Amino acid sequence: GSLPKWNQPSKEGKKITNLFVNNSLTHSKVEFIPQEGNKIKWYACGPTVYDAAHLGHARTYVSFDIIRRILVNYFKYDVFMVINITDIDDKIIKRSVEEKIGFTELARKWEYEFWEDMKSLNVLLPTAITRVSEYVGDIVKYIEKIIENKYAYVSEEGSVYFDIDEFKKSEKHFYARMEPLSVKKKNAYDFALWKSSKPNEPHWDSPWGKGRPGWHIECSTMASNILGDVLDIHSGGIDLRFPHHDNELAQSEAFFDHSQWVNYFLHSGHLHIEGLKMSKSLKNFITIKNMLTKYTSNQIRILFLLNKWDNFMNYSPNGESMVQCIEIDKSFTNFFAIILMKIKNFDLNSCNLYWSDADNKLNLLFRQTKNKIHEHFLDNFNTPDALLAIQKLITEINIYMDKEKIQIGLLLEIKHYINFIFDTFGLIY
Amino acid sequence: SLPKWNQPSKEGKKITNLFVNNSLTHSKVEFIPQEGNKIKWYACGPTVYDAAHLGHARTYVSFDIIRRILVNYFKYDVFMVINITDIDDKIIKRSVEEKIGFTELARKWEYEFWEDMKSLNVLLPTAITRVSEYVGDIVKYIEKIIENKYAYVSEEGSVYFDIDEFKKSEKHFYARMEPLSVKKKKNAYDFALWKSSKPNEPHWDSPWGKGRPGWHIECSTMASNILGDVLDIHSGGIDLRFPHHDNELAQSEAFFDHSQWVNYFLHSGHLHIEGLKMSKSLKNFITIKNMLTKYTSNQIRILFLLNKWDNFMNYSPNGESMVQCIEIDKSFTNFFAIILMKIKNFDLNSCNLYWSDADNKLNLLFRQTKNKIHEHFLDNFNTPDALLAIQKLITEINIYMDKEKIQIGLLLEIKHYINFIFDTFGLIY
Ligand SMILES: Nc1ncnc2c1ncn2[C@@H]1O[C@H](COP(=O)(O)O)[C@@H](O)[C@H]1O
Ligand SMILES: Nc1ncnc2c1ncn2[C@@H]1O[C@H](COP(=O)(O)O)[C@@H](O)[C@H]1O
Ligand SMILES: Nc1ncnc2c1ncn2[C@@H]1O[C@H](COP(=O)(O)O)[C@@H](O)[C@H]1O
Ligand SMILES: Nc1ncnc2c1ncn2[C@@H]1O[C@H](COP(=O)(O)O)[C@@H](O)[C@H]1O
Ligand code: NA
Ligand code: NA
Ligand code: NA
Ligand code: NA
Ligand SMILES: [Zn+2]
Ligand SMILES: [Zn+2]
Repeated sequence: GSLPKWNQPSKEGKKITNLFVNNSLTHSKVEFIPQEGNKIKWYACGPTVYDAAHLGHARTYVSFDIIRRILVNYFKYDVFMVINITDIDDKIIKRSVEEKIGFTELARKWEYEFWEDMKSLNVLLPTAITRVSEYVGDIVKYIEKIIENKYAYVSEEGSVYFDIDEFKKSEKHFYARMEPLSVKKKNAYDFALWKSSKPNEPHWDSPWGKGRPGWHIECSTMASNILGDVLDIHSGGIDLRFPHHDNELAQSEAFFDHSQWVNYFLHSGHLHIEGLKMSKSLKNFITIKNMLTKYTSNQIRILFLLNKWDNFMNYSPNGESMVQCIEIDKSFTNFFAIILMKIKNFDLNSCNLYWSDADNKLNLLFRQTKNKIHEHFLDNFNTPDALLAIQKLITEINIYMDKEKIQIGLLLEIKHYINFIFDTFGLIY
Repeated sequence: SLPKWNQPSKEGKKITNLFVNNSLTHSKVEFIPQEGNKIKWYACGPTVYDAAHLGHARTYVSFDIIRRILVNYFKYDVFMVINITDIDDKIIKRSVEEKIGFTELARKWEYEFWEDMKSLNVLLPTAITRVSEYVGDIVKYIEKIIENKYAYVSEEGSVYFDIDEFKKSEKHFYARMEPLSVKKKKNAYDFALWKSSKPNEPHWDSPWGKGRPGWHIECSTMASNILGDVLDIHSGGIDLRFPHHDNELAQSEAFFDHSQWVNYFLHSGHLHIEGLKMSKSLKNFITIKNMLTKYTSNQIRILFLLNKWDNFMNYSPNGESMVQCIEIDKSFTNFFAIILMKIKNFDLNSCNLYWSDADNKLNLLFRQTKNKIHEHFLDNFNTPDALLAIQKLITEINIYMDKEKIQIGLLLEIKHYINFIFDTFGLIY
């Protein structure tokens, strides 16, 4: 009553790592527990494809790429991931009349460039990609069910609106679970599931007349169709928490008439530039492509590894923030050059392989580093401290390789572990 | 009257529910680390006087696979030691026949052993311990056993392990793994810790006179020095279970005066050829180098993956056993070829990405395969059935790639998972 409740999944029969994640449904770090076995069903909101993507977009998709690699490569969860493409939107329609190429052709062009930018940043494609334009029929059926459950109504003009008041009345439903204080139509807060088509706009048939999906209904529809009635993880940037994500929860609860569609809602922090969110509207943005003419994938990923994913970060342009990233990337490149040369030039015939006190001290540091990094990853994917641990280990390996007689097997094993963590970070050396 | 075994406590340990065939219990028992997720592992190494053969490959490749499963798949932290017996009666005899120094012979065949391991994609251990570099430590180890009253000195300057005295202690049992395999000596079963050397043999100083280590003492000494008083895993071929490994247990228990030096003792089965152990003494052997002039590393590793590590296996020469290995290797090569090209040439601009029933069916089989393979690895490293599970999945992916419009992201994830399992098997495509 008056405050939304959250049900932690039961631990019996689940993979239990003791990972804690910052859950927006609880506004707290809570233990992450799969709904089933070691499986993670994960939906992440995708871009609206009418122009080039920028560094703020990169921060969200790279940060969740890192989290996905930690979940899969490091913890060995089984991740089934869906990302949508909003290729029907007011912005796409308006941009297409300006550009005088079909709306489909414009949306497809900027979707293609989005995925090329993701590939350039070594971001893994999701399991499924759901374009609104390929799901309109399913969206209509989804809305039909919400109406049948009495949680939406049809206006005279042919639009369909979600009935917030009817939804709240139900004891099993709470509206705006994540931002309770942020809250033709019955009430102003009602939001469109189906918009009657304006003249000259692209449109689709429905029982209520020609129209387009509303802003939020595609994500509930697509995630529900592929992933079902319980998502382990839903993600997006913090600006989407309300109204978009809270409205997705209400739509999906209305469709299934249950109380918890998402177990863990994860929200990345914004990249700021000169104190403000990097934003197309503010014209303060740097495109991913322009960033990539000056900096590499590794350097950009290090920029993001240095900042906790769920906190905001400041980007100082003109290379100021990238100085440290370039230095770190260079130290990793040089570390690999040196250790590979030491391994290559090692001669078993002329060496002595006695396990010395220096060998033992490096090994002790090595195993300790593994446990420190494990605790950092369990602590809500703390990559800044994990990256620091790798840097400290590399500093000691460099000292060891310069003076001590080297244990070839130990150096190889350390290199393989650092390779393993770098694969988890998405770095390529 | 029968040896007891203490299962490690589960509190605070990484618990995977892995079961392993433990020679100390003659049964499959749950594997539990002594500390956290750490595995201290000693494996007996070669005697370096001649070339390694396919039977040696079977043992070192099988335990390489187990190590990759433990590390890459389950994420245990393995600290592994392998010794090199570069002082031995066989080395001395061979070196006089060929008229070269004992060290020059041993370094040559140690070098060829590691080259053969690398050719088979076998990972080097953390530490490599040569007897010739540990003689001083062996002397100190023997001094302690004498001080604990479990060894005696003969008039000629040899030191023998005192089986009768060791057994008398209520905390010690002699021959824990093969209880039934049991003039100057007190009892015939007593075995040398230090052998008085003939003036023409290589020898080292000691409190008891010039001599050489006995046959078993080097392994207790080296493992105890580097890994300590409790090993999680000790491994070797089944012929070493007695007397060599049972004697290591007695020596190490006598040194530490405790009851369990090794928690899990793993013994690989022998590779036979025409019904008999592949053996230098029988002159029925195939060198690893000769095998690699006929078959690839992948094909040889598939041969071993097809046979449970702890069971004996028959090798039929003249290509008979390798027919199936070549076919499997060919099917993996052709699968990777197609999936890599389909991923590389996929065009996001022109495709349709609707998640169809065929996509869903392949995804269901994919996740199911992950669970089957997990159960096989937990079942005492059952690679034959995991390999079969991969083959079955590949057959369905090949059908999907031929007919259905392809989900690029699903194919990428399948490719990455199969790569992950092939990394765990040590296959390279
Ligand atoms: N790497 C993995 N692959 C597939 N299933 C897993 C994995 N790790 C844990 N599980 C599942 O997690 C549940 C409990 O994990 P555990 O108690 O660690 O065996 C079982 O249903 C297992 O099948
Ligand atoms: N400046 C930014 N920093 C971090 N994430 C952002 C930024 N701008 C947009 N995003 C996220 O990028 C994703 C796509 O943004 P949009 O295309 O605006 O829907 C959403 O999850 C947004 O929250
Ligand atoms: N991947 C890993 N890396 C380092 N330590 C681990 C790992 N998995 C489990 N552990 C350790 O195992 C003990 C208990 O495991 P758990 O209960 O799974 O956290 C703790 O001391 C953990 O640090
Ligand atoms: N035919 C064989 N099959 C499997 N393992 C063997 C075979 N011959 C020797 N080994 C193992 O290879 C390792 C080194 O053997 P050796 O070089 O004979 O001391 C030991 O663990 C032996 O048990
Ligand atoms: Na309510
Ligand atoms: Na908002
Ligand atoms: Na006894
Ligand atoms: Na034996
Ligand atoms: Zn969305
Ligand atoms: Zn040994």
